Amino acid sequence: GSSGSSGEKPYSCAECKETFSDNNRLVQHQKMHTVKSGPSSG
Ligand SMILES: [Zn+2]
Repeated sequence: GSSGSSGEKPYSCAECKETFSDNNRLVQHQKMHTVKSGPSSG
């Protein structure tokens, strides 16, 4: 019962290797990679 490397999705990321059952999630995740507002959290 987790969210990662579990199941096959039509939306995959060739950058971080993340899956997204829904495009919407991927779309927002794509841009999330290029952020120029605030620094990481750590
Ligand atoms: Zn990604």
